Amino acid sequence: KAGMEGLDKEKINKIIMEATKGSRFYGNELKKEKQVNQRIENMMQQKAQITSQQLRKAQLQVDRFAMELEQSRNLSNTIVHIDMDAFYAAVEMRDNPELKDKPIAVGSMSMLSTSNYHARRFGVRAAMPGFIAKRLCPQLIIVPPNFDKYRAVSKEVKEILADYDPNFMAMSLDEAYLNITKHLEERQNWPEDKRRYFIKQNSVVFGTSAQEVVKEIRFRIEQKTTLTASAGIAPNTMLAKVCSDKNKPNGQYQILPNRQAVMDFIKDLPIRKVSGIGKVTEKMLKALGIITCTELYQQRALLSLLFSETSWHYFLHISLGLGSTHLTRDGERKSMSVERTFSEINKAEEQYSLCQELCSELAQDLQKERLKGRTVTIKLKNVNFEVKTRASTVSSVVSTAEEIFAIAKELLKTEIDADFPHPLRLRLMGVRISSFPN
DNA sequence: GGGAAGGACTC
DNA sequence: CTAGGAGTCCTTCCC
Ligand SMILES: [Mg+2]
Ligand SMILES: [Mg+2]
Repeated sequence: KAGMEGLDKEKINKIIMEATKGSRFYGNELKKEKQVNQRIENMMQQKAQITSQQLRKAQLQVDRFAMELEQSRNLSNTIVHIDMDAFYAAVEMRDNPELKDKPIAVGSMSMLSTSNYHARRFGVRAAMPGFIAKRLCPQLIIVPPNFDKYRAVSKEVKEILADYDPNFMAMSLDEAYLNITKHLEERQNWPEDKRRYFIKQNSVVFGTSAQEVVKEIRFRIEQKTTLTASAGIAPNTMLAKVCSDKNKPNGQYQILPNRQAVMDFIKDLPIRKVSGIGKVTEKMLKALGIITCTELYQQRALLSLLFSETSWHYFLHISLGLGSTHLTRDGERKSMSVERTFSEINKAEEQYSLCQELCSELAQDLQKERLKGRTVTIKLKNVNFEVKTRASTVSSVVSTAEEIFAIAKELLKTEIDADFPHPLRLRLMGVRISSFPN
C-alpha cells in the first residue's frame, strides 16, 4: 500500500467485499487460497520430518555461505532508485489541468492501472477494478491509459538521469536505478555555479553529498516535466528500492554506506516490503513465524531444507541486506504477447476469429522490432478464471499473421475438441510468441 | 538440456 | 468490457 495509510480499513473493506462476495471471480480466488493452504501443508509436513542433526548440519553450510557473502559485502557504490509519484495519473493531471483538483485513476471501469493520491485517500489503488473503486469514491474520474503520452514523459526524465549515470538502467516507464558513485567523486570538485539552478532570490545551489545530488535530480525532474519523483539512496539496488517508498510521494530516504546502517534498517523491515517477495511467499513464511528480515535470517537453517536452493540463496541475501551493486544494463526480449479479456464468448466461430485478430495484431507489434520467433503459445481463460496454456514450437521461425495464426488456429482447435460437445466459455484469450534466434 | 504447463511476482 | 495486460523467471516433468 505505497502512498496513503491511516485509512478507514472497515468501511473500505466492507464495500470491497460486498462488491465481490458471490462473484465468479471471488469464487476462483477462494479456490486459489485453498490451493495455497495445501502448499503450506506439504511444507509443514516436510518440516515435521527433520532431525536436529539434519538441521544442525544445515546450520554449518548456511553459516559458512553467509560468512562468504558477508566477506564480499560491497559498500562502495551509491545506488539511487528513482520512482515517479502516481505516474500515469500525474501525467494525465499535467496534460489536463482540470483533473489536477480531483480524485482520478488511469484504467477502465473494469481495472485501474494507478490512481492519484487524492483518490488513494478513499482507498483507491492500482490492480483494483474501476467499478469497486467508484463505489469507494463516487466522484472518481477514470481516465483511459495513453502509453504514448507516458513514454514521452518517461524519456523526458531519462534525459536528466543520463547526466548522473550514462549507464543507468530503466525498469519501467517510471523507475530506474542509477549508480551515482562516479558522479559523486567528480562532484566534490564542482564549484557552486555548476550546482546552481534557477527556480520555476530565485535560484538554489545543491551540495556535494549523495543526499543533495538526489535532491538536485528530483528538483530538475519536477521543474522540467511538472511531475514529482521519490528516491532511495543506499549501498545496493535491493535496499535502494525499499527506500524509494519510505518517503513517497515527493521525498527520499538514505541508508548510509556502512554495515550497521544497513543492518539497522533491515532489522524490523517486513519481508513483504522487499521486491520479489509476493503475497504467496509472505503467507508461506508467515506460516513458519517469519514477518521481519531479522526473523528471516534467524531461520536460515530451516529455509535451506524447505525451499529450492535458489529461494533460500535469495532469502539469505535479503536477510543480510545484500543486493546488486552493479547495474547489468542487459536487455534483449524473451517473448512478445497480446491478450484480451472480453464479455463472454462461447461460439467457436468467433473464438477462431478472435484468435486471428490477436495473432494478426501480435505480428504487427512483433514486426516493429523486426523480430522473428519459433514458439507460439495460446492462453485461454474460462468464465471461472481458470487458465489453460498450450504451447507449440516448430523449427523454422514464423513472423506474420497468417503463419503464426496457422499454429494458434490448431492449438485452439485441440482444446475445443478436448471439451466437445461442450463449447469453451471464454472471458480471455491471448497469444505469445517466444524463443527468438539470439 | 530442449520442450510444455502452471505460477509468483511486479508495473 | 462488470478483476488488465505485459513480461520474466522458476519449478517439474519428460526424451
Ligand atoms: Mg512510481
Ligand atoms: Mg514485495
